[PDB]
Amino acid sequence: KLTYYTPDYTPKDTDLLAAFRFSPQPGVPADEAGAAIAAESSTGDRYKGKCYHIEPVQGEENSYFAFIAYPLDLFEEGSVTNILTSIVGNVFGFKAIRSLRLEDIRFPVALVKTFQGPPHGIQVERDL
Amino acid sequence: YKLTYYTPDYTPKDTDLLAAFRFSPQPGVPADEAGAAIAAESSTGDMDRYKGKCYHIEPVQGEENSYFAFIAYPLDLFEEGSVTNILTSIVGNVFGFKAIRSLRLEDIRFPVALVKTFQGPPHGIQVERDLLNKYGRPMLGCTIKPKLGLSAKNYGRAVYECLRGGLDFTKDDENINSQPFQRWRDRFLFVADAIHKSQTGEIKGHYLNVTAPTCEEMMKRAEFAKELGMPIIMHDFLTAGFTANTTLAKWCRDNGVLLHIHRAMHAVIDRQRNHGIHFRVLAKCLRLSGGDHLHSGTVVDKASTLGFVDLMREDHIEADRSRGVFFTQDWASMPGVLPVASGGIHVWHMPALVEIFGDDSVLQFGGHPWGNAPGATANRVALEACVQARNEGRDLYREGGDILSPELAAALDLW
Amino acid sequence: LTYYTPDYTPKDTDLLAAFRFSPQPGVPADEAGAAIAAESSTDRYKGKCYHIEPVQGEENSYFAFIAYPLDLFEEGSVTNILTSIVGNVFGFKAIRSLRLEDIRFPVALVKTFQGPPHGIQVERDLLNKYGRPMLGCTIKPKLGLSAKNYGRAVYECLRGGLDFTKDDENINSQPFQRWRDRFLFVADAIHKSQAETGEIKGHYLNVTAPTCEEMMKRAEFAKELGMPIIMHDFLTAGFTANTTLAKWCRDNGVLLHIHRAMHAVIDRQRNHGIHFRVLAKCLRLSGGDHLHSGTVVGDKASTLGFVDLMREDHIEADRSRGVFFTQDWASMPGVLPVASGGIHVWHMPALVEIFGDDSVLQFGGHPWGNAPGATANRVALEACVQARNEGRDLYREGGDILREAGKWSPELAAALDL
Amino acid sequence: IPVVRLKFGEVAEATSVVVLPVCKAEEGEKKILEAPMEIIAGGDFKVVEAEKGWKRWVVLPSWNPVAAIGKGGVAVSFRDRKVLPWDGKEEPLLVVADRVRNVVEADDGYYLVVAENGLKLEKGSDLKAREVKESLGMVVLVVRPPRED
Amino acid sequence: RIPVVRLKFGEVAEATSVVVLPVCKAEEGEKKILEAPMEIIAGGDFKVVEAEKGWKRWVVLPSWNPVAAIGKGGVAVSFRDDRKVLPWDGKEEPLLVVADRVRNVVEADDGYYLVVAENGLKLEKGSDLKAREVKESLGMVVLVVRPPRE
Repeated sequence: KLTYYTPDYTPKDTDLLAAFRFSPQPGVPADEAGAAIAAESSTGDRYKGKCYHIEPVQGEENSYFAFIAYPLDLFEEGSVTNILTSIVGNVFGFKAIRSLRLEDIRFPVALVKTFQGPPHGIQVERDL
Repeated sequence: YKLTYYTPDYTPKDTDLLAAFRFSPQPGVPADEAGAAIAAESSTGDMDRYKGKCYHIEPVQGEENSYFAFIAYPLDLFEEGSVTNILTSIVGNVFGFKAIRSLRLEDIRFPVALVKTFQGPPHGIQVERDLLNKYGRPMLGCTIKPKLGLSAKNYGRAVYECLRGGLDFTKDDENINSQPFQRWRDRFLFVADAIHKSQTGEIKGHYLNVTAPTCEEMMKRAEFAKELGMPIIMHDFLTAGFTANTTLAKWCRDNGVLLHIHRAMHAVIDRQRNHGIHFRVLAKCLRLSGGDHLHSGTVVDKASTLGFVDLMREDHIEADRSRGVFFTQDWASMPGVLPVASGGIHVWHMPALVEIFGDDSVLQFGGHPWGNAPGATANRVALEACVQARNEGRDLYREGGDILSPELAAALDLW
Repeated sequence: LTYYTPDYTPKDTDLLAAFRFSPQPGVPADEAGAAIAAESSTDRYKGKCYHIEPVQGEENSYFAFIAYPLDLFEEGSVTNILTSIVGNVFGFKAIRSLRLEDIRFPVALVKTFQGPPHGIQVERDLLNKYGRPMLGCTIKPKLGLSAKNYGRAVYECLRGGLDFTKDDENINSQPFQRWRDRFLFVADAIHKSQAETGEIKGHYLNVTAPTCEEMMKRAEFAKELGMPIIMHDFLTAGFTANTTLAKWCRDNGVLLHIHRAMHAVIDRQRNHGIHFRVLAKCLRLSGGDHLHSGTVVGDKASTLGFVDLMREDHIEADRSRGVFFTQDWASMPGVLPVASGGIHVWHMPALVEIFGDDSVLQFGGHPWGNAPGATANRVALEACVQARNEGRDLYREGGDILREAGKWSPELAAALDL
Repeated sequence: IPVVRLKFGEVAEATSVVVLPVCKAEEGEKKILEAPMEIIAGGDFKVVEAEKGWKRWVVLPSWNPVAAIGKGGVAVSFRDRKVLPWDGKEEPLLVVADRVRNVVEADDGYYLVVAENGLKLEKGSDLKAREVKESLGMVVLVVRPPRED
Repeated sequence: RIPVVRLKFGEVAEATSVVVLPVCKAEEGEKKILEAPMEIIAGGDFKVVEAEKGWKRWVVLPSWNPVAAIGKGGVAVSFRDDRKVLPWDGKEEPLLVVADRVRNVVEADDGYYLVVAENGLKLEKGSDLKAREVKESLGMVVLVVRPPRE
């Protein structure tokens, strides 16, 4: 787990970040669960995700957030389907966690620029 | 080996390709030795049938350690119909040769036998006059400002105003092919609408830029312009390449779309006087590849500019060193290319431009105090005034201030 | 000076360019700097000059560092980047001369390009060639040969030990030799020389052509014949065509070799034009697996500089090597350099040490014809590589390394009779 | 400290004048302490000028270490030491040493010192272990007779 | 005529091979050239050398191929002015002349041979010496070396 949870890591401008919420099985530490999420969703030295921050959900018992970084190279350019299998393919079935929910994803500019985006978008649509 | 690539008695054949170079040899190297070396490096470095020959070397008057060399190359060394092959051979690596401090290519004589293997301009000057139904005068146009950051709708409105106002052509900025803030497909639709709603009662157009990263993308854009009924498209041939240019020119002939060529990078290659390739060479190369219009830039050396303007318009040009023409060039009835004057010009300079370029030209202008349609009006008026005056026999340089509806007045009053 | 900001820090998404220039007398460096930025970009869309450092030693000679927003460039297009940066900035009166020295491509832009069809590691795997630099040569006579005799020359040279044989860059298709026939006879020569040695060999068939369609026809035929590699002239033919061919190559699995004919027109003089290292970066983005770099022994620092720029994943800025900006290639594959010009086996030691293993050496006149030629170079290279692996000094012991090898090889012993 | 064959034109980068006074090992420190330090190529004739005359003169081609020395340049003949005559004898030797860099500062760098008989080359670390912070010269290169084979 | 290779500034960066010649001067005269050691014994490793005779002046020359070819019988003659010695044009500079006494016999018509002139020492064409029936010379000039300049 010490190869996945790294409390003193600063994300790179090109990293993809994801925010998860989870509730660990009873007797499962929050940090261990966080490390596992990072491992299950990535290889598991430059092809692995890193859990950089874990904090409790305010007001909620046995509920935590985990913030995980993933290297740019783990994602196929221009492909939503690849991003999703890499991040949500099987981590949700992981046994040490009672439940897991994905709250957010930060897409680095370097990856955003490989996608088409909306065919027209808001301004073009008004003009059309 | 050092010599025999220099044969002072040789007389060129009607089928030879000839080239004129200027150079400055490294100290210690003789002019003749350098000349022979240029011929060797550019052709061989039955071989006697495949080698170039320097036939004449002379000093450049008024310049120390500066010489001309005239080299013949056999017809058999050039791929039929290919500008790329001609240049690959002639300017491929001779410019990197160690015994010369600097080398510049001044001129090329294309033998008729080779000229006839090329398509030439898709339409040319006379055909274009008929396609556009515009006679007796230079054509006018302008660029659109603001350049970047405009929506396709607003861009289309600007185009509309300028064309309706009296110009024949409106041009896309060379730096906008497709950008995050504006995608070509929408520019093309909105521009085409501007043309439709203006086209007055006369043919008008817009130089849609179809310069693109790949050959396929280039065609895709050109095809869309054809579907929309656009009479003319443009391309940046020195940044895109001759292979792409030639392909587009063939497409244009088949589809009836006029082609506008924008120099777009020439200052990199021909600006310095002691190294590289003179524009007039590139101009000839382009006439063979394709393009109906070519930016020449303005005049307002003068002699050199006038020189290539004739080379790209006339059927037969006698050699005249004072105008930068080294070899007599017979174009064998291949159509010419309309020069496009631009940069640093206003209605103020219209008299000179009309007298300098004559009728077979296009004048592109870069703002007017009252929006854009009065801009277009001022230029349309100034041009007609100049043409009619020239027809009357007036001196457009001396009477230009008299030769030049308050739109024109507003422009003249500003400056 | 609305385009010059003495205190500005570039964004990670900005494209940077370094220019060198000499102002007309009467024009301050400050104005020239601002002018370059203005002419090349025209607030969210304007470029900004942020540094105008003088160059040491030279008088009236300065640098200018200009940032350009990401949104001024078309995704995936070299043609567009160059049009925007170098199209007309070289043509105005305020400056006597202007040269472009370097470009920093932000990651955000690098990722929109295909890059090399295969790249260095894939290319080695496809060819199954490891440990050493690759060898090749060309064919003399160049002009006037029949396709069959040409094919025989190819066969002998490859059979003799070279990895590649290269077509004359000046012969695409000519009245004395047509490309279809050359392609057929060369392909036969390869297939036979390959079969008899048990190892992959190629030939850099020239698919340069006057039109995009003809270029594809030539490339398609080379594919039908099973040719592993083709070549193209990216400068004369240009980038639109080059990019198209590179895309084709990736789809079809054909390696692409890039020749740099006519580069001298653009970068020979040191006070005007575009430095080769810029063109080299542009090409890495457009496409091409192999690129002529030119040799060192047949400026050294600036040469080494661009060789790293086109091979490494991350290059730290170092002005002494001609690198102005730190360049992060965002895991895009490199381009294999090709050394050439004035080289033969006497220079083999230096070439191996200078370029390392990730390179191709294009030689050339051997006393006993072509296969002995190829043999001598094959031996000289292997001897040099092994000595370098042992720890022998190729820049000092090179004379002995070759002579020991020469004693072993009559072909090399003859080659060394200099 | 490279070991180079006397070989012609291995590196093609420029050729010119360099000189070192030669000493024999048998001579010892006295010869080294007396050889002329300043050997100055000049005028236009380019005949080399030495502050003092020396009996034996050898030049070491201007390889990078030799060029670096400048003042204090010296060359030391060394002669072998075969247990068996039939076993091939080791070649004669020459040591290019910078007497200006007499002080022992580099452990890796070899330094010229005096053997019981003749002279010797000792590692800088070994000399520091022996508490000698000084040496006659610092060896900048190694020998090997020209081998056309 | 006479092969002339000029020594240049900055050539000290990396000479891989270099050769040594004794020095004689115009003022010193023909006697010095006879006195100079002809055989330089190469017991060299990276150059170690000994001379049959002790000599005060030595020039260090790069291993230019003509100089390297001489081996034994190689000498360098210093001249204050190039014009007097050179039959052709001069630059008013000191001249270094490399001569091979082994080929002193005049057999090369175009070959240049150092001879004792009345004024001092001169380089003379072989054909000219043959016209005067001079069968032998001091040395046969192999190379003329010119000084580094700005």
